[PDB]
Amino acid sequence: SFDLIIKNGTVILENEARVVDIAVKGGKIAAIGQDLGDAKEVMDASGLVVSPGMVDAHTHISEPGRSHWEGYETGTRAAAKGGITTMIEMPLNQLPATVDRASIELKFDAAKGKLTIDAAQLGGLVSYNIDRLHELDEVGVVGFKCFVADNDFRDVNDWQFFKGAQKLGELGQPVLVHCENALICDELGEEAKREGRVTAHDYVASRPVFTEVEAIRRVLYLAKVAGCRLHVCHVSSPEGVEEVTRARQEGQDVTCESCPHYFVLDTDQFEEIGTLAKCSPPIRDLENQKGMWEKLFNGEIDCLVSDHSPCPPEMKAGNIMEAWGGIAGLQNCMDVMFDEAVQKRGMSLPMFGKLMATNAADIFGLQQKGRIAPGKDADFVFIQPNSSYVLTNDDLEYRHKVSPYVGRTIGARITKTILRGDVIYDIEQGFPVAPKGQFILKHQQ
Amino acid sequence: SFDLIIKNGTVILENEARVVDIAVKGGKIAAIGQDLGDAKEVMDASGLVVSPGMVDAHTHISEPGRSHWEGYETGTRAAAKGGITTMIEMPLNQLPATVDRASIELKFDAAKGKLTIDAAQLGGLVSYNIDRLHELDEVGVVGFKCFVAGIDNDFRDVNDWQFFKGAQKLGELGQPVLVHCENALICDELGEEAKREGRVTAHDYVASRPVFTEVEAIRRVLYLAKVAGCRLHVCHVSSPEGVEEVTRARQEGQDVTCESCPHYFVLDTDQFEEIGTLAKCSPPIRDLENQKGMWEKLFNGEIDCLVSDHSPCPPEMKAGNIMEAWGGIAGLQNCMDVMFDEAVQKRGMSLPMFGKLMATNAADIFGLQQKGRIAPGKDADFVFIQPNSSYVLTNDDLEYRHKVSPYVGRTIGARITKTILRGDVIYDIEQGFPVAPKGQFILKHQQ
Amino acid sequence: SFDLIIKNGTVILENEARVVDIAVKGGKIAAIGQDLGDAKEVMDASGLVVSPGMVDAHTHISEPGRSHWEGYETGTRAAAKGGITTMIEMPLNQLPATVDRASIELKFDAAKGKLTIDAAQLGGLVSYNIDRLHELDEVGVVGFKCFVATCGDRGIDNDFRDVNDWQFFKGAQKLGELGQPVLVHCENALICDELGEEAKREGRVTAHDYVASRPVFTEVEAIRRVLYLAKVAGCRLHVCHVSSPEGVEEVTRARQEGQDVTCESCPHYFVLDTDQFEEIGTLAKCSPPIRDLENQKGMWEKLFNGEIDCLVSDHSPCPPEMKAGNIMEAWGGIAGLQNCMDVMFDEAVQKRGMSLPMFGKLMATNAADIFGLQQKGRIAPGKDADFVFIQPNSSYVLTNDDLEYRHKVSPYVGRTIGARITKTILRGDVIYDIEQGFPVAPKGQFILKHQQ
Amino acid sequence: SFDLIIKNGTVILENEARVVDIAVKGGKIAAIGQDLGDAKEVMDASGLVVSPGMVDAHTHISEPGRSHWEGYETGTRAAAKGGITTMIEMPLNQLPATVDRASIELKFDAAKGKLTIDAAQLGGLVSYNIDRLHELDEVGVVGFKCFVARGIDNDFRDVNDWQFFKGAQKLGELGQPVLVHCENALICDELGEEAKREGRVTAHDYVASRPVFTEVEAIRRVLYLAKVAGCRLHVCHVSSPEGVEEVTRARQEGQDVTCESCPHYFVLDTDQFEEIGTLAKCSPPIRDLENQKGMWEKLFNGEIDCLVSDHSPCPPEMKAGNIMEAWGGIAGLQNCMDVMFDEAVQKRGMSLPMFGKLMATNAADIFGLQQKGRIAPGKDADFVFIQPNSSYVLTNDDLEYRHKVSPYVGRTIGARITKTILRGDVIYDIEQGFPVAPKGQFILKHQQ
Ligand SMILES: [Zn+2]
Ligand SMILES: [Zn+2]
Ligand SMILES: [Zn+2]
Ligand SMILES: [Zn+2]
Ligand SMILES: [Zn+2]
Ligand SMILES: [Zn+2]
Ligand SMILES: [Zn+2]
Ligand SMILES: [Zn+2]
Repeated sequence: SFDLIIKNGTVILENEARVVDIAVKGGKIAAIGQDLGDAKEVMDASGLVVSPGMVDAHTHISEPGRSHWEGYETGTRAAAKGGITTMIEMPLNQLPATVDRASIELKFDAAKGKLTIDAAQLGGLVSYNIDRLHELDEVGVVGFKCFVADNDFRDVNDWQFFKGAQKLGELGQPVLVHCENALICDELGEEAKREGRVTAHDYVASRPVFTEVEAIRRVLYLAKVAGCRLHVCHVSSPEGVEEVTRARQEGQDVTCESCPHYFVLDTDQFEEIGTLAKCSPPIRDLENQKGMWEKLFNGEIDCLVSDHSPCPPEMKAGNIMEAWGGIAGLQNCMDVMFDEAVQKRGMSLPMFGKLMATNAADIFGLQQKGRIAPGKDADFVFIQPNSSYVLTNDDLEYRHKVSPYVGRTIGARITKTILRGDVIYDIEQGFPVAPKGQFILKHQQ
Repeated sequence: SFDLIIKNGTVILENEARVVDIAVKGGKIAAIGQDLGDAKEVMDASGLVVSPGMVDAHTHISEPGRSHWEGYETGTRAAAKGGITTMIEMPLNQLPATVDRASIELKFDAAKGKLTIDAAQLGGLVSYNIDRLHELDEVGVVGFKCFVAGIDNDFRDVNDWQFFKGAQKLGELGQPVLVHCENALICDELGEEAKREGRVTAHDYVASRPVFTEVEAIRRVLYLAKVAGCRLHVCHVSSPEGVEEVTRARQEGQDVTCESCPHYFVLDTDQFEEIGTLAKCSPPIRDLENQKGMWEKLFNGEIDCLVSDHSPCPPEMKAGNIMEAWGGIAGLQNCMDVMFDEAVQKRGMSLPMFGKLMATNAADIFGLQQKGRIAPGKDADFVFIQPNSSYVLTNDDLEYRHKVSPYVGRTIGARITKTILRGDVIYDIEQGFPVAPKGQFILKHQQ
Repeated sequence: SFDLIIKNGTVILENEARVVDIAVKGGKIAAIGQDLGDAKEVMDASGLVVSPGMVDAHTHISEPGRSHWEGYETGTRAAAKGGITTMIEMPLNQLPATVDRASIELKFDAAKGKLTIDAAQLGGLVSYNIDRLHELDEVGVVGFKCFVATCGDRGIDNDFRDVNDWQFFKGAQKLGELGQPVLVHCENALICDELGEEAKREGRVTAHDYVASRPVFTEVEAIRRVLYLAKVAGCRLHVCHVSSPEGVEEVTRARQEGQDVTCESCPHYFVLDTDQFEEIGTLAKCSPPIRDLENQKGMWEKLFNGEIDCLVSDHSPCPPEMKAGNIMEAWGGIAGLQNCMDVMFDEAVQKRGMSLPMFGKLMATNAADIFGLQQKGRIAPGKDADFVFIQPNSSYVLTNDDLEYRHKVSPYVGRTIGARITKTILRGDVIYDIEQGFPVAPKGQFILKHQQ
Repeated sequence: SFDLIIKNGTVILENEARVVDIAVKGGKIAAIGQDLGDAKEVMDASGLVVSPGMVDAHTHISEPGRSHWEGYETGTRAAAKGGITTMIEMPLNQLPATVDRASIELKFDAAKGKLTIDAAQLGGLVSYNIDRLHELDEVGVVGFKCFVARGIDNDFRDVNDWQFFKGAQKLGELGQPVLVHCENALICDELGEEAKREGRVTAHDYVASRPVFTEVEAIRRVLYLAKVAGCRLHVCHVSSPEGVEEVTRARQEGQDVTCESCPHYFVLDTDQFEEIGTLAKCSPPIRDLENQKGMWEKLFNGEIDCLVSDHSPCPPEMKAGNIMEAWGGIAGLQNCMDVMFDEAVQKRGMSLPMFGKLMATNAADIFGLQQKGRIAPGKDADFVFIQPNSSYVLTNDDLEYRHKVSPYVGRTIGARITKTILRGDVIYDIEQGFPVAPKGQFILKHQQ
């Protein structure tokens, strides 16, 4: 007897989308097909798309220490409402930063009973743990995040990057990198402030494309020489993507990601919205956006992730140059991209499924996640196409109910989210069950 | 309920191989998973690999005119015994060559009741049909084959202008062009030269078709196809240098795919010398270092499909020395088991990569919506492969019309135990061929 | 003491153009500098540019057999009046074609005393002499010219014939072994021929129709094919008259990868475009076609970027009867030998600001260096005293009567040209003077590779 | 009448080497050819190669302030003895460093009467003068040197990525090239410390602590930042064919970049370095013979624009200690021409006119020295006479440096400098030493 059968949905499979039923047993996808028979429970997905749960490879929760920025409780409720069933949690903003076993075990205690979704873990590669990267590897982190160019996050200089990447290469861990030449970016920003240039266009001119390209080029070469697998975080320009593409076409093991706000917003809209649209690699002009869409449709951008980066509203007050950078968008990755990629620009459903879930799970070794296939976790989002709503602040489950998407007309709706076989979010019910999420550790799956 | 359930096999799915049951209804995959329930018939696939049936994108049958070379009866039985469930049939050797509605309708009639497997069809782009390419597009070929620079109904090569113009037309119709890429002039003149010198060993024959003759032809057709706006498929690539040309072009955005054949991964010029004219084929079997590079390209994902280029001929055309003998490998029956042994068992290729190379990639390139993958709603086309189970291939084993092959005498480390086409066992290692031939032609606009 | 001193000119040296005097003795440059002393004769070059005389690496004279198209007598007079002092003569359209020792010796005999300029020689690599290429290498040709047709076109016995891919590869291999460069007319002839037939069939016979029937990709395909075959055969390659920047880009990429390849173009691809072709008629029809203005702008950037090694005439005259008919029926070829130096000086240097030493390399030094003409192409001590004096900012309207070709037609007639050839000096003697005409008997000689 | 005629030498002209005479008047080349006539003085170059004087684009003299490392007096005598007639002086080691008008004018005062050769000038692009680059441009430096990455005030200091980008952007505006020492200094330092920690301090350990990839990374970074800034770039002393290849790739894409190397990277290898000790230690390190084979191929392929000394002397006390502790730098100013003539022309078959370009003409053209680098009418009469197939063993006593040490001491060198001529006067002669008071002059960009 199956625990559950989802019937009549347009199911996103590896190869195509088609109307098929999904049988579920013990939290796992037990069968896919027709005439699957009887089950304790039956769901009608007629007229909906059944996607694999989003796998968000770039999520800041920052609980231990900076929990008042978001925290697990609100952060993962918003994730589930946004159709995210697995997040890959960054090591930073949390204090202590997640850099060794004690720091990650501290966070593990902090999270007990608060996980509404499943969560794999990224370790930090920082200046003060190059000697102890094996610790988080043993615990089962799925990658290490660093920034280049006392329990808080710190960047690494060129030598600390090369040495840490060398070690990570030996351990089988990928390095993830925020690629901006921050020295040049800081100094251009100071220059703009001195001159009283603090518009959105001024801020973007202060983080020009070449500062992304230089940093991607440096990181690519050092990671190659170190023998380390590489993932380039939130690429903001098609020029940055081309660097990654050129490297892979020469045989380098490198992947990259972007975020919905580089496909759906632009500098002119960033000006109108204000500091809620400020983020570190900046939202560039519309011609840049067009390039990014072409890269995405060309297959050069492996994953779409949130870079959910909230902060208390006092840090968003004031002019754009002094404000804290970060987009609160975790809840609107799936519906906004389905509307903008699938409905408006004609992207195929299985390509959507790859960009929002499968690729990330394959890159980070999440064996049970990312695909509607026999034996994987029964993690789904039901999406209602051609069903619009205007997003408002009290739709948001964030701790701080703000987002540069508030007031946007969004052409599709998350109607339901299912994690390992149980409905964790329902547009008609809210959150019907106690937090059932679990951490995912590499050697424990 | 379900007509059939295949249980306990290691199934090659798109993403991974795993032990799951397959339910079948009406020639179609009805479900995949566990506890699928009741069925009229149940197969036990324990200890076997259940692969999508091979989609062989490059098969010569040659039935009207040159049926005595192979023909539909023997050729498709060999294919089903080799674990191939869909062939994509070349338009040459048959007479009339398959170049317009009349010639293909002729063939259709000749083949009635003889198809043991399913067959998509290739048109020929030749010198005398440039203006009627739309005819075979209407019938529903999935591509057009040509050879780039006799009998009025035979196959003919096209010069550079006929290629460009034909490809320009095909690009408008949404049809790929498939090309045998060698500079035939240089290969012919080097061959005569070797003949005149009395240099007629296998090594001489390969030296008379050097790598640069394949690279030049590939570079020429890549550029002409690009300027013509036509999707291109480069047939049987024999060198990694040829593969590199295709890779470089795709990396620049050109819509091009390529294929190779088991004899370029499993045989080399030294074994070719030992075997003789049965190992002679047109793009030649090259040396062992070439082979090693070939394996590296395959494991790197630069070769889209593995195909047979099954090319038998009456034995008298294999008599004589290597330079004068007819070129062609009779290998239709041993693509799947040889390749499973050499790629999966001996070199560690993953089951999903093997499934993509032998079936899924070819199905996706030629638009065979129902074939090539174990997925819900696709045709229930499978091969059961028994790993780590060896046999010595003999002529008696061969279902070809001419029971010869350069693989005879080889120890092959895996066995094809069963072949299922649209839900029915068409070949079984123990029962032989249990059902009347049930194969159908596959036409592009009718699925 | 010196035979001659040329004083006060702006002399084009390899590195720069400066006012220096030139001393000549025994037909050779004996010294360069100031206060050179006494000489049997003095010329004033004030206000003039003193350039190396042009080295035209692509001239059709066709004398033995098709002399009535041009021939040595008129052809080299026109060359001298155009400021050319060395030509590198093609093996066609002469009959017999220059393909072996017997054919070139017949030609040497016919040319005796008719050379107004010096002439290095190119052999033909043709379908029927691949086994005899050593003969012309021994004689001393400086290179071998061929047309590559995948099939091999129609032709006359003893005439220039195209080579198929095999013949090109085998010949190129032998040329690589002899140390001889292969020169190639790079156009896919079949595709151009068939598209031309298409146009005629459709009633489309304008100049724009002709250019569309020889599209850029037919040039690029042929260059790519020849680049690769010559590479494999191990042969130095020169790509003749490139008509498009896409063709230049193929040559550049090959060189950047280390291939030994050079290329050239012609003044008509820099100074005419298809719109002027349409107004001019068949006199501006040529095989690699004159393309549109956007193409011309790209050619100018290639040239200024150093990607085109040499400028040559491709002087391709024919009897005017062969210029009758519509553009698709007429014989291709530009009669332009007389107006390479002054048109290009005007268009490159005056109008577009090219440096005088770059002008000198493009018109003379690079060709001399590529084909190993040790005595030619540069104003340097010990080289031949070969010069042309050019008067800048001095214009004239070209008339038929100015032309010294056998057939006094050219697409440049009626053109306003902003500089003038005032004097041409060959091995220390005035052979052409704007005021005197041709003052001495023809003194030109053949230049042979091993007898320099 | 001419002041002088040099007769019967094999003269390296731009296009070829051939026997011709050179007439000189007023310190300039008046004529080249035969039968030039009478002169006040005649020299017999029979049997010698008459080359343009070397143009050394990378010289450290360090006079105002660190004169005791070398100084103009001994430095320029050694240059002249080695056949160098123009040096392009680096802004570093001297104190104050050459970074603005006051520091260079201070330098001009120290040099008076000490210049045996001519000296064009490089400025420093340093952390603290980015807003004042126009001053040295006005004075007439021919480029600006920097180190992209800690020092003395008024000393030479590194620039960070931002200072390099902003400075390069200004320099592109002024029409000045930027010259860069290209090593990832952080990674070299840290690997070097590692070596010491582990007790690994041989020459082979030092080279492995400055791996090729630290050169390639730094060149790639600078290539890309100079491009974005719009600045012409010169890459200093490349040590590896991998670094050259980065430069060649960028040029082939249209970037205006040039590079140089030094004799020690063609003529020494790490195994010799080990036997020599710290006198052969240099910042871009002398690599293994297989690397050296690659460098010779790059050189013969035209991928390296000039050869320069990177003369980097120091008091011998700084050469004490093991290889990891000693000060890096090669004292080799005196043995650039004769060693490269031997190794390149006599041993490896390089053409004389290519030698001329690599040792002189390219440097003069890159840095806009209109009067220098080539034997041609109207240029300065700067020559060196080289005697081929004439060998000698270098001794400490041969050296004119302040500190008479060099990693070439005791080496066999198969050609000899016999005469150096500067603007028409013999300033060095193997038969008479230095027969005229110092007559060198500074060369300023806007005053040639
Ligand atoms: Zn970030
Ligand atoms: Zn982030
Ligand atoms: Zn074939
Ligand atoms: Zn075939
Ligand atoms: Zn031509
Ligand atoms: Zn011609
Ligand atoms: Zn340095
Ligand atoms: Zn230095």
